[PDB]
Amino acid sequence: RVADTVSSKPTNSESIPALTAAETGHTSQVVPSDTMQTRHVKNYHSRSESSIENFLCRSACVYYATYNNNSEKGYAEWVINTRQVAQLLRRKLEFTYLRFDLELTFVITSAQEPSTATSVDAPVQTQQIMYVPPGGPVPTKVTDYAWQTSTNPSVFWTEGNAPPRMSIPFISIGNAYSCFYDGWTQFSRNGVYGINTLNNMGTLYMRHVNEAGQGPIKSTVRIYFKPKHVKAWVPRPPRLCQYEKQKNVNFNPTGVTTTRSNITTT
Amino acid sequence: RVADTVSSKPTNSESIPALTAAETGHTSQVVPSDTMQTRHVKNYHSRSESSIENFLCRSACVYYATYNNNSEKGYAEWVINTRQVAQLLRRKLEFTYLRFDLELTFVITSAQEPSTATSVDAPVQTQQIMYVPPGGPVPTKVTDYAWQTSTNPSVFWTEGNAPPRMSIPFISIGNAYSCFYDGWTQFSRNGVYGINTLNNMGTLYMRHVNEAGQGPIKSTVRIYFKPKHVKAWVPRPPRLCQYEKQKNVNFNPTGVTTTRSNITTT
Amino acid sequence: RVADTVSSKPTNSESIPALTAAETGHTSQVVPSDTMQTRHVKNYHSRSESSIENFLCRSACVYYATYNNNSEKGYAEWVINTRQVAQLLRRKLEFTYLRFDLELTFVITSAQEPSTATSVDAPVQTQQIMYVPPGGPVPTKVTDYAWQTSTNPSVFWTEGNAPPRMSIPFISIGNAYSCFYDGWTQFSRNGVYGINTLNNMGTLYMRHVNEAGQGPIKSTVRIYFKPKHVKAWVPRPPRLCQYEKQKNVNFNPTGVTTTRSNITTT
Amino acid sequence: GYSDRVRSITLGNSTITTQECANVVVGYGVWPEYLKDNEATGEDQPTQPDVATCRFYTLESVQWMKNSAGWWWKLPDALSQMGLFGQNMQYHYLGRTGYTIHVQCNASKFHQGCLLVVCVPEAEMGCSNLNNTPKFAELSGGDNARMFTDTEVGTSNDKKVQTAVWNAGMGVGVGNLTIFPHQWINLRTNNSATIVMPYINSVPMDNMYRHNNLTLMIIPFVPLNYSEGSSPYVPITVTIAPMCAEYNGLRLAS
Amino acid sequence: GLPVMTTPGSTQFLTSDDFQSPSAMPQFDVTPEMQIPGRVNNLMEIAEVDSVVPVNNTDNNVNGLKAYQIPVQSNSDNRRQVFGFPLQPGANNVLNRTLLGEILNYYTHWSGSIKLTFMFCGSAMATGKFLLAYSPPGAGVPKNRRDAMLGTHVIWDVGLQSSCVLCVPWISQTHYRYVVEDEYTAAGYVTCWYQTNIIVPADVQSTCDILCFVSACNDFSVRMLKDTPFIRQDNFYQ
Amino acid sequence: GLPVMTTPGSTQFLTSDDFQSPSAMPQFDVTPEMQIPGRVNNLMEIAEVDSVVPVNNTDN
Amino acid sequence: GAQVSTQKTGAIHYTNINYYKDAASNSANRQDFTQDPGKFTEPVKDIMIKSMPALN
Amino acid sequence: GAQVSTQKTGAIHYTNINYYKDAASNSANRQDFTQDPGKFTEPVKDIMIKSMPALN
Amino acid sequence: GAQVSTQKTGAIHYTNINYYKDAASNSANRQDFTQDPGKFTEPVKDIMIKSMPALN
Ligand SMILES: CCCCCCCCCCCCCCCC(=O)O
Ligand SMILES: CCCCCCCCCCCCCCCC(=O)O
Ligand SMILES: CCCCCCCCCCCCCCCC(=O)O
Ligand SMILES: CCCCCCCCCCCCCC(=O)O
Ligand SMILES: CCCCCCCCCCCCCC(=O)O
Ligand SMILES: CCCCCCCCCCCCCC(=O)O
Repeated sequence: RVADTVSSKPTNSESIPALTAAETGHTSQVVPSDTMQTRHVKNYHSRSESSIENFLCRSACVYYATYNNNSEKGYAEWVINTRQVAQLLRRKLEFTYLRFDLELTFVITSAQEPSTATSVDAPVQTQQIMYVPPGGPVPTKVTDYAWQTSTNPSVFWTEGNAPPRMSIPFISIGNAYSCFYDGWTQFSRNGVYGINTLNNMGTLYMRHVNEAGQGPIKSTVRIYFKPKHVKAWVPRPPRLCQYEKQKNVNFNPTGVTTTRSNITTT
Repeated sequence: RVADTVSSKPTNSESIPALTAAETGHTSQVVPSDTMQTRHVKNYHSRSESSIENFLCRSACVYYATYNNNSEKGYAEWVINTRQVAQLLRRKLEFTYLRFDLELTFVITSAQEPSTATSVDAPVQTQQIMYVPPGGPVPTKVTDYAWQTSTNPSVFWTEGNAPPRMSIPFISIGNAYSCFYDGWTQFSRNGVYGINTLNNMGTLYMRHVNEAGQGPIKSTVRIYFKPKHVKAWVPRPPRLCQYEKQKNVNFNPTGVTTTRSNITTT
Repeated sequence: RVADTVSSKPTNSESIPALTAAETGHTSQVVPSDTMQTRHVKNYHSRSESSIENFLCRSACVYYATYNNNSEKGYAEWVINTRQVAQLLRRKLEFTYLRFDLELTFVITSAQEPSTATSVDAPVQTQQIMYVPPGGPVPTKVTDYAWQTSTNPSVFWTEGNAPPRMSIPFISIGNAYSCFYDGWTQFSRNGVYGINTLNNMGTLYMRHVNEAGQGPIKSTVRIYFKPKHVKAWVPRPPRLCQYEKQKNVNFNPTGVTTTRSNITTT
Repeated sequence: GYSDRVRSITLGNSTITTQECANVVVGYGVWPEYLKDNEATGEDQPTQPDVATCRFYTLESVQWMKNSAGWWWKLPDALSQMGLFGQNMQYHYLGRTGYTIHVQCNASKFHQGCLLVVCVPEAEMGCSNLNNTPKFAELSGGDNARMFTDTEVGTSNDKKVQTAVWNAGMGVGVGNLTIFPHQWINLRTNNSATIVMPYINSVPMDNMYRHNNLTLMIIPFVPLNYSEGSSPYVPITVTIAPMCAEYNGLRLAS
Repeated sequence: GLPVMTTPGSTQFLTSDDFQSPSAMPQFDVTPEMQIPGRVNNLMEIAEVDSVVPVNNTDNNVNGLKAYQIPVQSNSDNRRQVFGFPLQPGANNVLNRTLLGEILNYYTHWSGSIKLTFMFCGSAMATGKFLLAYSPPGAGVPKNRRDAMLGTHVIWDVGLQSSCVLCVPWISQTHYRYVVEDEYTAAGYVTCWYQTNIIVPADVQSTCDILCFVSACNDFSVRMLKDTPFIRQDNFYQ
Repeated sequence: GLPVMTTPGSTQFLTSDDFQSPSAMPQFDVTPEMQIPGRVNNLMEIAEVDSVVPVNNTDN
Repeated sequence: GAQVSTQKTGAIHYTNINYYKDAASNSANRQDFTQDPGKFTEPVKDIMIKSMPALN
Repeated sequence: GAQVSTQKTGAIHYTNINYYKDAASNSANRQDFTQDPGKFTEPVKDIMIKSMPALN
Repeated sequence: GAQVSTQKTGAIHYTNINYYKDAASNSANRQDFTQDPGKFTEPVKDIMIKSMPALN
């Protein structure tokens, strides 16, 4: 970093740096040394913990989906999007067009279920979390042909070690991500209007690789995104009404601020 | 380092380096070679194991809090402070204003509890120890929204490996830590008087990440601080009466020293 | 490296390198080429596997003490000394004043005990082997205040990995270790006489860190010393009578050597 | 330099001259100075007031009895009502000063005794009851001396400070109170004691009504005595001078 | 990748380890350094300061300031003793509490000198001489004055800068010593005897006391850091 | 091979860690940079803008 | 390719190497601070100095 | 940045490197010894030599 | 500090580095052989050659 201050003496001229016009849409540039007489103090602070590089690059939860081991439909799937948690959604809606990388991370967990067998001794489990881009094959059971992954990228991880992590480039169609869309998808201007018209991003599948057991185990994965190299354009005001839909902007109107019992009351 | 000695011969002058006045608050500077005749021996010792850098930088226990796995309130929390153990408290109260870093360490442990199921096979457990600074969100159960940790720093560690360790800068408001405070907190000079008026330091939360079991496990964490880069100012006399309150200096008056059965008895 | 040999021819002079006097306490220096005529052969051997550096620097057992997990007095302790095993004791008593470092090593083991509960599933155990120098605090149970180790050095190790190892400087009071002492401890020349008058060396404590189980486990530690940088002075003859006391030299007189049935019998 | 035992001090408007005194102990080795413009965070301009604030304000006196234990004062609060130092203390909000403590106690060559003049930085205290905390009217007097006792504290009044002289009330060994700067008063060969203390504190400038900087303690390790036929009244007085005062944050009074 | 094996000792926790580690809060900017007066760069800076000694500690004279002053009289038969105690910093019941006794208990060894200061606090008409002896241990507690005069001693007389400093030198076979009471590495003794009576004119109280200070010299050191046995805790202070 | 030990803290997950990592899609070519007007390089750029205040907030 | 750059001090150096082929495997560009306020505050066409009156 | 400094000998060298960005990840400054006793012992104003008498 | 020294051959080189502060963390001084027999054998004052007779 911030700037210093400068020593001021009494004045009686016609400088008047105070009175201005606000109709011109111009924020003033008056410092404290202009309106009153002050000392000279050199500031040593630094605006570092507030830049967008340091402000956004922290991991946060996005979605945790679970999948039992009981039947032939144990596997679980998820469609990619970032507007499913309230904490990380609102940390994006202070800008309009972003650009970043990512570092995924999956904190997988397990748990037992009731059974009747005499003893139980469960060896370590393995996964096997797949990624299917848009317009590709799809699995329907835990013993399908799609799980070969001849070109799809998969991650195999045995329980007990550190969690898996990896990077992702700026995979998109446009020159920057779009967090707000104003317009439809059909040229006839009918049907779908919201932001999901330009959001596919692929899918995400998970599965137990072990054959079976006697428990049987149940598991829950947890995703974690961390935007790495950010770039933001066109800021906008933050949100004031709660979120209530995943792909809309619908809200319920509320007061602008909490209330005090007077205008002059402190 | 220590200094050498010097050879002295008999003297009959009026140097008198022995007799002095102690009213002037001046410690003498008489060496053994001044008062009697001695040899010349060059000391090779070194004052190294006594400097504040080597004297303080050892880890010590601070607080161990446990949390059961039974119910929805299993998690346990702790408020930061260093005056909860007697060993490390008194090793601080020989100075007044310190300045240091830290290297945390958590030696987590587990144990079983009685149950009625036939067999038991507990996979490894994971934590998940969080840090909440002052003025922030707070969790109330082991399935809350606060556990996402979008900006809070957390540590995930699976049982069986080495314990977690990390550093901490000089996080404070003043130019040095204050171990003794003389004065109140309200400008009206009423209410709270002791040292905790300028001690918040945040909180500390811990939790089991595993879903559940049949035991169920019970655990106890143990903290360990290690001041790294110390700097001390304004020493003071050590303590003589036991500690009896966490945020006071209240004591019970005791004798200055143990007693012998005479003044001339050895 | 060893020395060569030299070619000798027949002689009839008065050199007589054979006849000498042994009263002068002088070992002769006659080589085989002096007493008879021999060839010339250059030896390529090397006296390397016999120096004190290579002869002593091997680890050996010293003391194995066990501690059950059953009660509040599970912990076990040991007083430092090297004259508790016969193999490593006699490998020291060929010299008088030594000087070396050490590399400790603890091969910890476990075992089950009879119980009545239905199932048993014991997670890994941890230790926690402490070192208390002479003149310091002491623990009396497995839940004491002394186990904080604010300045004492401790070692924490989970079962299943490689064993712990560490070094130790030449920690003593004199300029070299003393393996034989001739004289008392009291100035009145009464009481204790043997070698333990100048042997304290501290203590050594061990303990289970886990809370409890259903077995419960029993364990036995094993120490291993390895003198690293040796220096020996004043050799002496080896031992001929067995050891029978830990801090004495008491013995039972035996024959100097086994017997043959004649003086001329082969 | 002739006749070391005589000093003289002219600070502002007052002057204190002693003929029989010991040396002068100057803080931790520093002389009190103003606040540089490299370590300041206030955005206003300070106010070096005058010579009218760096003067010799003399506080109350007391009698050195034959059973008295010890007295003490709180330094930034004892000068709250004295002259233009007590007006610029409450009209403003911040400030930093250093003092020049002095002490007078004179007796004939037929009396005996001793005293420990010491100032302790950041002096805490301990309430009588363990649960509660001490009062304020039992911790600081209005420039009137507070005194220790012989009996320990009793159990009253749940807010009284514990006047246990042999522990000093802070919870330390009284014999170890020679670490902080100090000077002895031995009536055999001494008549006064001077001490110059700089500003020692974590933050650069601190309030005056909310946090007391130092604490002045007087403890006679050897009680007075005298044979019959001598004056039985020996009083004590102290003279203090604020040195290098500064202030910031002008507001209304309080 | 680079193939390499791990020796024993890995995955442990030394209480006194010196290893780097990550940082919880990155890019943190601490408050700029401030310069306050008085900085303790070592723990021998504190030992070399002087502090009184509670010599006259007895049956009752411990809950008052009377345990700090040695009482001196004016008596008929000369050679009376005034005080005495063995020399053991951090071991004896007299020096185990002073400023040098509370720092010397955090360690196990020590080697150096000691400066013992006195201060006659009687009236200005008082007079007298005193003897101060330090007898190394071959046979201790000298009964007579002539038994103590053979050892190291000094003669001090009161009045006009009364305070005198006796310097206990360092005389030991080994290099260091034990703070604990060890009969192999004993130190010696310390005594003070009446070299001449206490004479006083009339109309002056004859009982006069003396204070005994203690401090460390400049060839002092310590070693083998440990934990002091004074403080003892029973449970976490709520 | 090269023998070395692992200090504590290893095999954890810091929420604010700065470490490299592999790449799922190698040899990817992002779309070339585009230059649109208005780029927020800091969060104090937004604070220095002026916004009205809801001072007269009361019962209704 | 190793660079020895500066660190974040309150008021030294620290090495760094890259080990991969792509550019999405490096670490964040935390040590970069570039400010320009003129875009949002004062977007006017005519430049206005604070001494002269605002509107004539 | 590697420095080859000295070791603690009774009476050699040992390398060292830093691997992080901050300054709180380095090791302690154990190998530093700086003494000054004049602040606590002898804080008087006039300097006193041990030969001359204390008070005149 | 790395030294490239010799090895133990029957009849090459091998590197080595130290990584700690103290001196008790290095390895043993196995590759050191120094002999002197004169102290134990032949401690006499007058030197005796094996050719001349022992005692006159
Ligand atoms: C095993 C590796 C799998 C990698 C999966 C890549 C995930 C792609 C993330 C898409 C970007 C996040 C969404 C930004 C804008 C939006 O669509 O709302
Ligand atoms: C997972 C990382 C969490 C890091 C937690 C940081 C702990 C802060 C320690 C505060 C300093 C110790 C207290 C000193 C003075 C006092 O407040 O008594
Ligand atoms: C966890 C680290 C503990 C280190 C313990 C150090 C053991 C000291 C060994 C003492 C030397 C061996 C005894 C030699 C002579 C004797 O006393 O008989
Ligand atoms: C796979 C990397 C191994 C670790 C690096 C060892 C040092 C090799 C020299 C690297 C020099 C590269 C040029 C540079 O300094 O940027
Ligand atoms: C991440 C560090 C890898 C291990 C270091 C290998 C050596 C690389 C050269 C380092 C030279 C840095 C300059 C210096 O000597 O201080
Ligand atoms: C911590 C050591 C890392 C492994 C060593 C890599 C090589 C770095 C250069 C070392 C040169 C030191 C001087 C020497 O050769 O003795």
